[PDB]
Amino acid sequence: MDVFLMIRRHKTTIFTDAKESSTVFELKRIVEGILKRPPDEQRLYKDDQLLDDGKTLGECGFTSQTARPQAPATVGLAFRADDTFEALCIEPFSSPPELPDVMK
Amino acid sequence: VLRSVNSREPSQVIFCNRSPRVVLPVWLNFDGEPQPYPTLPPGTGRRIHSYRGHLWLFRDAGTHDGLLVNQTELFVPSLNVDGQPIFANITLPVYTLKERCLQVVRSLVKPENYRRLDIVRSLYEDLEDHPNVQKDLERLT
Amino acid sequence: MMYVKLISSDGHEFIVKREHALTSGTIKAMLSNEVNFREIPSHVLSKVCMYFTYKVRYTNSSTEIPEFPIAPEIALELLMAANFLDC
Ligand SMILES: CC(=O)N[C@@H](C)C(=O)N1C[C@H](O)C[C@H]1C(=O)NCc1ccc(-c2scnc2C)cc1
Repeated sequence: MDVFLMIRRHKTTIFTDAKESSTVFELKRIVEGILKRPPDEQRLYKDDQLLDDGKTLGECGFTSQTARPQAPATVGLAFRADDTFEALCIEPFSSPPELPDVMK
Repeated sequence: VLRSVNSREPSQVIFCNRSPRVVLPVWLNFDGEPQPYPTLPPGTGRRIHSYRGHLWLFRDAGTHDGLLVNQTELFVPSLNVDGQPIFANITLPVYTLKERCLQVVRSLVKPENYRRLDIVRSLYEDLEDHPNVQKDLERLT
Repeated sequence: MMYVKLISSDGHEFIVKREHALTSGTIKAMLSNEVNFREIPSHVLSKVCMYFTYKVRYTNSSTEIPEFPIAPEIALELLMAANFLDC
């Protein structure tokens, strides 16, 4: 079963899919192909939780019914600058304006 | 041009609403005119009596947004084989993002205030040109 | 796979498949690997990128199609974006 993901780090936001049966490490390989950083320099998160390389996305809560195309699930990403890992930072999206008078 | 064939060969049908909208079945009668039928709530079905060669199409009851029936615009009852009804699956189309954005904007603003919105005059004309059954029958024809 | 970068007014960088972004004729022209949008904020452009995924998933499928959701707060800005993008 396909799961649909937003992988997020600072202002970067990848949109991709993976199988529910695929691993966290396999998703890191996908990030490697796009952002040119290998799995060892990567750290994937679900909310505040670090994920383990050998665990499937399904085991980490990404199911085909929560991680939908129209409303995909977020996966935090953090890089290693040489020595140690940076803190997980996801820049929030912009604020919408106030609902105009006519839309209330 | 688009009219039901007056065959008088009965055809039993299941209108099955696999959409989140309240569905309004529209029969195109023998002189071309759209006749409305009772509404189907979302996820409900009705076993109905129609005839072969009759023409139906399906709309959102509240906004007249177009729905599909068996992947297409129009549904025609075929011959019942095995004494068994023909299945008529009413579903959403994959609307364009633009038309979907129009639907939501239409559902939040009343017709009077479309001109007050801060958008191009091309979009007032798209907003006011709401889905309509006579419009679509002229296209198909 | 082949990816492209779509950049919002506020500097957010959305990386999506090239197939998905070519849905929009405007983006295809803007390419023919990154495309900066001066007028589309990130809260709008993420819904656009969600719509691409949605549209590629459910086009040519007899599975029940769900309603593509749009919050009331972002409907005007998304309308204006789709009208520009033609998707
Ligand atoms: C002689 C002839 O064919 N007369 C037409 C008016 C007729 O009887 N029709 C046209 C269509 O083929 C359907 C049929 C008809 O009206 N059947 C009765 C009917 C009643 C309600 C319903 C519906 S539609 C949604 N819910 C219901 C209960 C469907 C069919």
